[PDB]
Amino acid sequence: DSVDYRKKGYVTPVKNQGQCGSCWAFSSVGALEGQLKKKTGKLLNLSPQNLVDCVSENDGCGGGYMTNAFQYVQKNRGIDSEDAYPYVGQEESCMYNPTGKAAKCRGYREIPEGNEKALKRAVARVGPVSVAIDASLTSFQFYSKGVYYDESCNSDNLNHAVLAVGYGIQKGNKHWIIKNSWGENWGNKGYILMARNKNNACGIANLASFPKM
Ligand SMILES: *C(#N)N([C])[N]C(=O)OC([C])([C])[C]
Repeated sequence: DSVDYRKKGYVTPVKNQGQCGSCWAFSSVGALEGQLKKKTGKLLNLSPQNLVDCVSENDGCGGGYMTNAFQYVQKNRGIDSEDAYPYVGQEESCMYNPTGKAAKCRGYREIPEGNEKALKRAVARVGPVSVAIDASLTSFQFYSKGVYYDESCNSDNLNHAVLAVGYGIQKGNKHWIIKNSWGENWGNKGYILMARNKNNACGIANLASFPKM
């Protein structure tokens, strides 16, 4: 009962959003990229700047929703690749070019709020899913190994978007395999295993969605 899309070729390298609040842009590209591998047999790095700069419904470097982002790609008839529209770290004039198009999107599906069971099915039958979490605890910052669980995690204090690229079981503790966007040094090679089926810890299942490519 398990999957790690990292061995599946469903996930690109770990990126570093730096000092821009565009975690939501990385989250969405991950999902789009997982769905690209899924459909065509290969992937590439998609463009979060394109999202930072062009998702008007989002707040650029000041936060945003991946739902808005999936919808943008669809309405926009695509999104660029990393090469065509490169991450710069700050919000700028939308510079989208149809020549860079490297993924399409034709809608999205939100997971019923808080239903971890359903998120486990979407990860299984769909792929890497976009989720959001409380990442404000210190324990999270210094996360290194093992299965992250902290009692002060507030599922009502959502403040960071990430990516669920799998789920498994370690030494008897169930887990979500989470790709973050703080660089590959952060956590464990840029990843953190976050408790699963533990009362929706950190709100892992409160804001989960995915694109329909
Ligand atoms: C990232 N980085 N941003 C700032 N966080 C974020 O957008 O969190 C919500 C709004 C919950 C998606």
